[PDB]
Amino acid sequence: MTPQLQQAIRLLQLSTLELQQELQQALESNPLLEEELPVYQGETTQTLQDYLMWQVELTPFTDTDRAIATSIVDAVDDTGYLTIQIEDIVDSIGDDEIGLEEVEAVLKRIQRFDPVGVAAKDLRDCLLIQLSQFAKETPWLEEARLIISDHLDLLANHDFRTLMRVTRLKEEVLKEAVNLIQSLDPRPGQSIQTSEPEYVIPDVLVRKVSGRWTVELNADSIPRLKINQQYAAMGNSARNDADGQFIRSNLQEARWLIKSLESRNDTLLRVSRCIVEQQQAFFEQGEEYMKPMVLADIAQAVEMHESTISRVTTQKYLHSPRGIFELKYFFSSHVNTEGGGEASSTAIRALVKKLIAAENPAKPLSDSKLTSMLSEQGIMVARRTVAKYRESLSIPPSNQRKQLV
Amino acid sequence: GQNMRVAFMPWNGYNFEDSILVSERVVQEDRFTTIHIQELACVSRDTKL
DNA sequence: CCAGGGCTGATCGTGCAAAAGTCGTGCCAGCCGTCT
Repeated sequence: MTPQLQQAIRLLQLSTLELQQELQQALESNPLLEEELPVYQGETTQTLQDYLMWQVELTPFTDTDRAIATSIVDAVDDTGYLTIQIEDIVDSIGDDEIGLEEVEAVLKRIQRFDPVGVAAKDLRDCLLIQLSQFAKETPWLEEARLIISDHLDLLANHDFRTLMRVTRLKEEVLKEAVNLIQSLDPRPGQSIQTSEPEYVIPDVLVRKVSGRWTVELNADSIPRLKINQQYAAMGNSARNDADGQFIRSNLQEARWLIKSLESRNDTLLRVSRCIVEQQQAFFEQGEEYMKPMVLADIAQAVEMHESTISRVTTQKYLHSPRGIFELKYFFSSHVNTEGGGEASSTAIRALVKKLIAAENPAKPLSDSKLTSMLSEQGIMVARRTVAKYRESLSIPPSNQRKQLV
Repeated sequence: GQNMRVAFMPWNGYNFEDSILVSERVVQEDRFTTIHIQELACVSRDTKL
């Protein structure tokens, strides 16, 4: 259990990308071989920056106004808002001469460009600009203008009763005028490209042929390190014996590394069989039907230790037709059930999800009610466990989730 | 195809070397009218976010 | 010349106890609907 074993152990504890990193990185030190034109098509997408630049050209400004504008549009973000500030642009242009209204003048015309309200100044001038745009024949333009001007702080509380006595408005009529503001649909910069590229973590594969799915690793992902037969034979006929020692050392380390790697692969596959042997239930039925598993149970299965499996299963991924999942995800705690049995936490989690999703949306169910329901089904859990499982699933509120009945 | 009454004569040069003159009765009777079918597919494209 | 003993390079075993994270669940404080 010296150095060689030591390094072989850190070999399986890490993800496959850092594994290939170290493998390839250490494949340059010792001779151990691993083993319709240029542009695919090429297309230059436009985007809400180039589209704002297009308009600048067409429009008539002077040589000085043109620069200001270039600078302004640089500050525009994906959301649609001038990023910095008004005076900031004046201070960044380095010329003390140019007035602060100079930029305003330009900036007062750039924000009626394509999406109007682009390059707004702090998520409010948008409405002002957007409203001034359409005609004055709209029913409650006065009222809405007055609201937006100085009375947004009050609107923030989603309150309407206070707005009557503050700004001298009518009885609920403003409310219909407040709906006009709701239809404004701010942030016209976010008309951006929804070109979010696709992501993946493929590692081991599970496929369901003739019942009893068989687990087998990826054909391409897994790295195969072989030895050179060419440099092997070259050690016996070496001259200075320095050469020979060099080649012997390279050779022995290579064999070592090879075996280590293989050992990793074999261990991964073995741990990829046990789970499938234990958890056929999950791949067939779902999260609702998972059985609990511990490291100690997997080590006891096939001549294994806890410590060893603990490292294999860290940052490892499995693709099944159910989905893509980490191996660490399968292992979870258990609770005492009816008839001496043990129920997995994932089953209770899916049950809580499906129970909250199918509850009456008019009046929400309290955690105590859910605890009582679960006890009636034969699960026998506390209110704290239910609270934790509910909070864990990006649901802080239980009773605050109340919509219009 | 369909059986249509044909003739072999010039008519103000609307029947050049490889052109064919068609009457209006052909359009009214919906003759040679075809139907094309296309498909549009969309995926959810699950991502990290 | 052959078998017995010492020298030495070649070859390997993926376990084991100690320090830290986790949940089952009780204890306790803050908040709101209702009747007094």
